[PDB]
Amino acid sequence: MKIIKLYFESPVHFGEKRLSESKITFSADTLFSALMIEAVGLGKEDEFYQLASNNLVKFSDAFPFIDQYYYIPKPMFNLKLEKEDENPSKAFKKLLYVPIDSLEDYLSGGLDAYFERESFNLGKLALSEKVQQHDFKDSEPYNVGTFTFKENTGLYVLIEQTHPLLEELLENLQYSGIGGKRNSGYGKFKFEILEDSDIEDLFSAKGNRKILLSGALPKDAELEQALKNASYLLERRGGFVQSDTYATNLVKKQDLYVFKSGSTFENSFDGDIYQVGKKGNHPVYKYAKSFFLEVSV
RNA sequence: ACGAGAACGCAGCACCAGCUGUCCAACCUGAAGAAGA
Repeated sequence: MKIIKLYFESPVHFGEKRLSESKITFSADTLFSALMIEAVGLGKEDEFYQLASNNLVKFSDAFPFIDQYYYIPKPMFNLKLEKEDENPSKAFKKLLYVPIDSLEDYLSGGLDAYFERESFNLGKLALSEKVQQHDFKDSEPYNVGTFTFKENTGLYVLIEQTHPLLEELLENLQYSGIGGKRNSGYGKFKFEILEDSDIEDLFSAKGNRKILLSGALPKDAELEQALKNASYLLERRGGFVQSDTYATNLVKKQDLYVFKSGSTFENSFDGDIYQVGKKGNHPVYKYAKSFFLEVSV
């Protein structure tokens, strides 16, 4: 609908559990954490939480885009309707991201397996050997896993009904970086809200199977409804609370397990914004609302 | 309230030691002060 295209001017660290490795995309909870930190910066975190918790600003995570080819993580189809031909094997296993316009072609079969992966080339992971210099003690060598994008390549975020407050927050997020070592020379980007036309048709479509496009956790009421004929995958969303005004020390947060952003469901559920920091003096939130892409097998 | 925050790939270290721009080789060859002053 409103593809937010992020163009990075420096390698990024989007780490999953440790500093030595980086991954190529950031999730929607990472982006909501960044925007909430910005909103606390300019004093309107309450309105941002109200907007996001009232579904007025719901977004997917960051997917790759290459030369105006919007990519999506390989949807978790049950592949019950492809054993007749093609390769129902590890051929469709190294394939990580498929284009979002060619999903119905992929879903019905006929998309090349080998061709896509070499076609899908956006930069490469990098080592960044660093140290903590000590005058008389020994220096502390550490490395930061980073990732540099190509020239005409970056990440894109699906947002429904962009908001003036969200536009104000994304301007502030340009100059504070996104990702791991952003205060070091890594997090840096410029964005374009970039309304799009061939994409809004995919989300105005209909179909039996729904593709989850944001790492989401169902409410306790609809977990049973969503966990029926579903092909999902959990992932722990924890780590350390990034704030200088929380718990007067460096404390971890309650690990949250959410459905991955490639899972497929027959029942649409609306996730929740989860309180994962309670013992501290501000609400640490895990954005886990649901963003879907309905298809028909 | 971004698997986070904080963290110099940094410190010491002579592009240096030995080595004739030397050896051989002729500034050499060929050539009248006459003639009617």
